[PDB]
Amino acid sequence: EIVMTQSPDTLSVSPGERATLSCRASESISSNLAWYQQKPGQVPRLLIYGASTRATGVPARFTGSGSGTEFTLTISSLQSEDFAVYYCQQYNNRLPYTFGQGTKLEIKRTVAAPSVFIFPPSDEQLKSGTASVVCLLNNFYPREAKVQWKVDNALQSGNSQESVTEQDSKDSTYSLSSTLTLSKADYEKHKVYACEVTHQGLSSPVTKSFNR
Amino acid sequence: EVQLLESGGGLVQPGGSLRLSCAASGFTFNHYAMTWVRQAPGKGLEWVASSSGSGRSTYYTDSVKGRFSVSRDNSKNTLYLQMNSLRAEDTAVYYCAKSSNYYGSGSYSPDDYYHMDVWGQGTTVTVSGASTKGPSVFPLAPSSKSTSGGTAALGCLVKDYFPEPVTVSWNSGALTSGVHTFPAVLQSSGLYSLSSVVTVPSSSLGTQTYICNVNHKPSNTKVDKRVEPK
Amino acid sequence: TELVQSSSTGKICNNPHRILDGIDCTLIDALLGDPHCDVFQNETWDLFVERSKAFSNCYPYDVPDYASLRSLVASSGTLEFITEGFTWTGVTQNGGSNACKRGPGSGFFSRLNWLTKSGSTYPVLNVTMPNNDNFDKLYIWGIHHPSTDQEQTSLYVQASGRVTVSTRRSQQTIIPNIGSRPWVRGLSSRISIYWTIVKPGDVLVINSNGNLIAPRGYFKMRTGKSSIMRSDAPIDTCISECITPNGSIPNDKPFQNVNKITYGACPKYVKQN
Ligand SMILES: *[C@@H]1O[C@H](CO)[C@@H](O[C@@H]2O[C@H](CO)[C@@H](O)[C@H](O)[C@H]2NC(C)=O)[C@H](O)[C@H]1NC(C)=O
Ligand SMILES: *[C@@H]1O[C@H](CO)[C@@H](O)[C@H](O)[C@H]1NC(C)=O
Repeated sequence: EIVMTQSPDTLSVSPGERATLSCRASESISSNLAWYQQKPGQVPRLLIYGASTRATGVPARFTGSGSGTEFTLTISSLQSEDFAVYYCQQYNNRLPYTFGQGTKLEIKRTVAAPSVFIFPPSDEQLKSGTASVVCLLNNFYPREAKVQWKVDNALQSGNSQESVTEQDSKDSTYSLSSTLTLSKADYEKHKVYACEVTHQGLSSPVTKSFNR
Repeated sequence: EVQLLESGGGLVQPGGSLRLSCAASGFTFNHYAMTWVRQAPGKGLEWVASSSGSGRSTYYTDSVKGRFSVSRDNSKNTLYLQMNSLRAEDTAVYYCAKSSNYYGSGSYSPDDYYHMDVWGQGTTVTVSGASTKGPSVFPLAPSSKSTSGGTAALGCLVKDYFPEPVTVSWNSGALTSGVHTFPAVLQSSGLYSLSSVVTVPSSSLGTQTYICNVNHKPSNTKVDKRVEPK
Repeated sequence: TELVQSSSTGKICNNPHRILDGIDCTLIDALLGDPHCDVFQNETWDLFVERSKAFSNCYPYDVPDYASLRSLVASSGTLEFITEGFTWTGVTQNGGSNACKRGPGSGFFSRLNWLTKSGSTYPVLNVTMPNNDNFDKLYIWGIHHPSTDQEQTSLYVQASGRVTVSTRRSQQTIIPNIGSRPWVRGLSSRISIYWTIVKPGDVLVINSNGNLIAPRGYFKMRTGKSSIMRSDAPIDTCISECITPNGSIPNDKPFQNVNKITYGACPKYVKQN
C-alpha cells in the first residue's frame, strides 16, 4: 500500500500571489506522479505528468518538480480560475493508481465578520409536528466559525446541522446556514431560542435570539 | 475528439446491484488501459478498478474486491463496472478515465497505467434505504430579526426530500443578486434538507412579491412558495 | 445523395484482394511470434484484417514506435523471416517465461532470443551483422525491464544493464527501467520492443552488458501496396475492389460516407449522407 499524502489540507493565498502545493509518497514512485485540478461540480483536469511535465494546453504558470518521495506543484501567480482542489497521483507503481487526499486552494482575503440572522419555524411546518429554527451567517471570512444553539441558555447537541457555500465570486466570503430541528412538543416547552456565533471578525460571541 | 460517455448510474437499495457503462470514441480503444474513479459527496478522488487494453488484466481497490467487476467489450468500445451487493459507502459519482500513452502518439502500452488523459462526465449512484420523495417547502419570513438597516433577509427551507438534487430559483430567475442556496445536508432519517436565502430592500417587502421556485426532478415536484413577511 | 455511397455489405470480399484474417492475433504479435500466433509465420496478404478480439498471451510488453512498425510491415505485405547465425558468447540463450507458455512448458516470442547469464558472468556482448544483400533488413529486438534489483542481478549480474544498437549512421542506447509494474500473467516486469532497418551496404551492431532481448534474424523487407485494417466484419467469398472497415462497397459512385478508412479503388470520402 503506497500512501500519497498532500499538505496542507487547505492553502490560503491572495489572487495574483505565488502558491506551492506539496505531495509525498510513502515510498519512491520515481517521477510517475501526476497533478489534477478539480472545480466544484466539474470533471478533474490533468495539469502535470512525469512530476514536471505540463500537459497540453496548461498555462506556463503551472510548474511541477520533485522525484522519489516529495513533489511540489507551484503556480507563479494565481488567477481566479486557479482556485480549486488539487490532487496528486502515482501511476503504474505496482498498483495502477493512487490519489492523494487533495489540497483545497482557497482565496485569501481580509477578515469579515458575519451578519447573523435568525428565523423562527414557519407556522405551516409547526402544523405537521416539527419545528426547524434556521440561523444564517452571511458573508464572513475566514471559513472557521462556531455556531452554537442555545435554548433557554441550554447548549443544544445532536439536533442541528449546518452547511456552507463556496467562496463568493465577487467578495470571496462564505455564508453558513445552521438548522436546529426539534419536535413540536419539545419546541413549545421553552421560550428563548438563541444562535451564538463565534468568529474572528467579532470581538466577542454574538447571540441572535427570539422568544415564543 | 476523444469522448467518454457514461451511463447506468441510479438509486439502489443496500445490497442491490448496478451496472455502469462508459462508451468511448475517438481513439483506438484496445490500446489503452481504462479505469473507474469515484468521488463520494464532499470527499476526494478514489481509484476503484482498472482494466488493461485487452481486458485480460484487472485490478481492484481492497474495499470493492469480490463485489465489483470491471470488464470491457472492445468490439463496442465500452467499459463496464458491475457493482454487486452495494453498500451506503459506495454512494459516489463514478468517472471512467482513459490512460494516456507514455512515448507519444503512435506508441502502444496496453498493459501500463499512465496519467489520465480524458474523463467521462460522471454518473451518480446512490445506495440508501430511503425512497424517492418530494420536499416540503417552508418560508423563512423576513422580520426585524433578519433586517439590518434597510436590507432584509428572507428565504425558503426545502426539507425532507430524496434523492439529490433540487433546484431553487427566485421569482422565476428574475431575482439572482444576493441569493445564497446552501448545499444539502443528509439528515439521520436518510432524507436531505437545504435552505435558500436572499437579501432584498426592506422597502420592497410591502409591494414586491418574493417566490422561491423549487424543483425536484427525481420525483417530478415543482413548488412555488410565496415568502410573506411576519 | 444519389452520388454518395452510404451503405455497406457488412462483409469483406476476398476477391480480388488477398485478405489475411488475424483472428486472435495482431500483426505485431504475429511479427514477434507470440505462441498462439505461430500459424501466421511467413504469411502474406494484400490486406491484413485485425480483430478487436485479438489478444496477447506472452511476455507483457510495450512498443515505443508501434504505429510506424505496424505500417511498414503491413505495407510490405509479408512476414518472411530469415534466420541469421548470431554468436552470443558467454551467455545463456532461449530464455523462457511461464507468462508465455509454448505448449505445456514455458516459452518466449519465437522471433526473439532471451539472453541471460552463464555461470556467474554476463560479458559485454559485441556482435556485427553486415547487410551484404540487395534488400532492406528489418530487425526486431528489445530490452527487459526487470521488476526488482534482485531480478536484475540474478539474470544479468550487472546491476545496471544497457542495450546499444548501431548502424554506420548512428547509435541508439536504451537503459532498462527497473521497477514493479502492475501484475500481468504473474510478472511485474516488462519488455520494450524496438526495431531497426538495415539497408544494403550498412551493418547492424549490437552491444549489451545486460537486459538484451536479442534478434534471431531479420524480416526481408519489400516495397508493396498492401495495408492493414481494424474491422470485425466477416470475410466472405464475394467480389469488391473497395473495402471499408464496415465492409465492402461498390465504387461506381463518386463519393462515399461509409468510412474514412478505405482500401482499394474507392470513392472519395464525404461526411454528407
Ligand atoms: C461505419 O462504421 C463507423 C464506425 O463504427 C460508424 O460510425 C459510428 O456509427 C455509430 C452507429 O450508431 C454512430 O452512433 C456513431 O456516432 C458513428 N461515429 C462516427 C465517428 O461516425 C458508421 O456509422 C458506420 N456506417 C455504416 C453505414 O455502417
Ligand atoms: C566490438 O568488436 C570490434 C571488432 O574487434 C571492435 O572493433 C569494436 O571496438 C568492439 N566494440 C567496442 C564498443 O569497442
